[PDB]
Amino acid sequence: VQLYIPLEVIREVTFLLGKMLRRFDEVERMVGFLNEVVEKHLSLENVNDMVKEITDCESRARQLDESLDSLRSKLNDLLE
Amino acid sequence: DSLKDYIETLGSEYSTVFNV
Amino acid sequence: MGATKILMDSTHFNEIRSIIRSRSVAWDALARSEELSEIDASTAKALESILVKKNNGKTLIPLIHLLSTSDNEDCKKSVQNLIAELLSSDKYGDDTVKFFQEDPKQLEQLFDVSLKGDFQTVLISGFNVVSLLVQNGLHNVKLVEKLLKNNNLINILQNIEQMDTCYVCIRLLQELAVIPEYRDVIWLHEKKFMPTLFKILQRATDSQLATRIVATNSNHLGIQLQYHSLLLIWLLTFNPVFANELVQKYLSDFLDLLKLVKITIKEKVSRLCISIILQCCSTRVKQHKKVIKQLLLLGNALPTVQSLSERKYSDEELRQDISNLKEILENEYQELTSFDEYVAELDSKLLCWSPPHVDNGFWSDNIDEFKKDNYKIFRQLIELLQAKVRNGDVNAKQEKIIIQVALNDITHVVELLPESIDVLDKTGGKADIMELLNHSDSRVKYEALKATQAIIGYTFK
Amino acid sequence: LTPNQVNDELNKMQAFIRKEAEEKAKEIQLKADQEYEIEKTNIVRNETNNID
Amino acid sequence: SQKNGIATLLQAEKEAHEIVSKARKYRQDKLKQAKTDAAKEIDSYKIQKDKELKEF
Repeated sequence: VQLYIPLEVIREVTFLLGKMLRRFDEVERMVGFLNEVVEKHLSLENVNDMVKEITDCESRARQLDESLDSLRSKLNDLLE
Repeated sequence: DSLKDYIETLGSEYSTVFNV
Repeated sequence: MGATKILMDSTHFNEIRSIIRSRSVAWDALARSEELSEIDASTAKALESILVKKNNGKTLIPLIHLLSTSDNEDCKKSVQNLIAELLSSDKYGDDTVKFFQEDPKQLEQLFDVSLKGDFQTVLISGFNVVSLLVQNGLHNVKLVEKLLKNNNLINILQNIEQMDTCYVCIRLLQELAVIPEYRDVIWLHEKKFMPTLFKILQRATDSQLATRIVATNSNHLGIQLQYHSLLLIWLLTFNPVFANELVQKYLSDFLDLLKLVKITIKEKVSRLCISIILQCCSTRVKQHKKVIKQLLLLGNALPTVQSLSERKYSDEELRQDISNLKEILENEYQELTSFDEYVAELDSKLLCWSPPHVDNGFWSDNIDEFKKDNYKIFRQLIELLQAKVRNGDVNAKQEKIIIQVALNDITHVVELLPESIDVLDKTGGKADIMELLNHSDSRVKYEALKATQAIIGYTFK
Repeated sequence: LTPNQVNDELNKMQAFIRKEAEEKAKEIQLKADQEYEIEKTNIVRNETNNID
Repeated sequence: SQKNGIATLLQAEKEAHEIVSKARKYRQDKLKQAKTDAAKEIDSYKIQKDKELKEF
C-alpha cells in the first residue's frame, strides 16, 4: 500500500502505525553514560522537557564523577 | 478503519490518502 | 452591513439565545394593561416576521421606545435579542444597522437599557453597543470608560465558572481594544478584569490536556477562552509605556505565559504568549534592560526559548517570534562588561548566576584586574562567603542563594591561578569550605566539593 | 465509520482548520495596527526634527 | 461521503493558507499606508511652519 501523511498529523500517524536523529543518538549516548555510572557507583513538548532533564542531570553527574575519580587518584598519590 | 477514525477524531482537517 | 460578525455563530452566545427564545413574552397583553402602547407592540411583532423571512430600520425607533419605557426584563431581553439578530445578519437587517449609525442618539438610548436586571440582559445590550462603536462612523470613549467603571458588567466578567459569561465579556472588551483610542481608557480599569484574565490562563496550564473536560481543554470552547484573554492583553501592550508598566505590576502572572506555550500545540495560544513577551523585551519600551534580566533569571526564559527553537510550529510567524525573542535575552546579558557585572553583584551583596557570570572566560579576563592589594576584590568575595555562614546562620532563603553563587565564582578563579591558594589560607576561607560540605542542601554540598577539589589539585598533584 | 459518523467528523474538522486561519488572520492585522503607528510615528518624527 | 469529503478537506488546506496569505499581504499594504499618510503629514507641517513664519 501507499500512504500520504501530511505534515500537520505526521507524528500522530507515525505513532499510530507503531502501535498497530543525531539528537537522539547523542541522548542515547548520554543515557548509556547514566547506565554506566549507576553500574560503576508522548507529545513533542513532553519529550522536549524530559530531554532537558536528561541533559541537565547528565552534566552534573559527569562533572561530579570527574571530580571524584580525579580526586581518588590524588588520594592514592598521597597513600603511595 | 483505524487510520480513518484517528485523523478525524483529532481535528486537523487535512485527510490522508491510502492507496493500494 | 451586518455589523459585527462575531457573536452570532459563537457557541456560548448561542447557549444564551436559547434561554431567551425558549420563553415567549406576549407584548400585546403587556401593552393592553399598560406598560407600553399598541404601536410599540405592533412593531415588535412585525419585527419577528421580517427576521424569519423576506424584506426595515424604520421599525427601530418603536423598539428603542419599548426598551426604555418598560422595566420588565423578559420582554426587554426578547426585544434586545431580536435587535442583535438583525444587527449581525446581512441577509436580515442591513437597513437596521444604518439607522443607529446615522444618529448617535439611539445608541446612547441603547446604552441606557444596559445595566438592568438579569446577567443575560447586560450581555445582549453590551454586544449591540459594542457592534456600532467598532464601525468607524461613530466612536465615543465615554461609553466604553463608563461601562467599564460599573459594578454589574465587571461582576459577570469576574465569574469564570460559567463559560458563557466570561466568553462574551472578554470579547466585548477586546473588540473595542482593536481600535487604538480605547486602549488608553481600557487600561484605567485594568486592575479589575486583569487578574481574572490571568486566572483563566493559569487554570488551563494546571488541568491536563490528556483528558477531555468540556470546560476548557483542547476543544474549541477552551481554545477560544485562552485566545481571547491573551489577545486583550497583547493589544494594550502595543503602547510602549503600558508594556513597561505591565511587567512591573503583573510579574508573577506574566511569567506563566512560557508555560502555556509548552503545554499547548495550539498555534493561537502559543504565538500570542511569545509575542506578548517579545513586545515587552523591545528596544522601544522604557527600561527594557531590567525586564529582560527579570524574565531570563526568574522565569527561566532563556533555557525555555532555547529548547523551543528546536521544536518549532508549523506557522512561519510563530518561528519569527521564537527567533527574535531568543536573540534579545541572550545578547543583552553577555554584551555588558565582565568586570562591571562582578563588581556590581559583590558590592550590593545580591548574587545570582547569569549567562556570562558562569562562563570560564569571564574569570580569565577579570583575574589581573582584581590585583591592587594582592587580589583585593577576590579576597572580599572569600570574606563575603565566610561572613554569611557565621552571621545570621545558614539555610535562610537569602543567604543560601549567595553561597552557591559565591562558591561557583571561587572554583573558577582558583582552578585558573595557583596563587589563589595563599589567599584562601590567609583569609581563612579554606576551612569554611570544609564546613560547607556538611552544611545542608544538595547544590550547597555540590558546590563545596567542587570548591574543595580545585584547591587540593594545586597543593598536592 | 458509517456515512453519518464521518460526516459529523467532517463538519467539525473543516470548521477548526478554517476558523483557526481566520483567527490567525486577525492576529496578523492586529499586529499591522501596531506597525502602522510605529513606522508612521518614526518616519514623521525624523523629518519633523529636521523641519523644526 | 468518504470520497467527497477528503476532496473538501483538501480544498480547506489551500483556503486556509490563502486566508492567512491575504492577511499577510493586507499587513504589507498597511506598511505602505504608513509611509503615504506620513509623507502627507510632513508637507502639511511645512505650511504650518510657513503660516507662523509669514505671521512673524
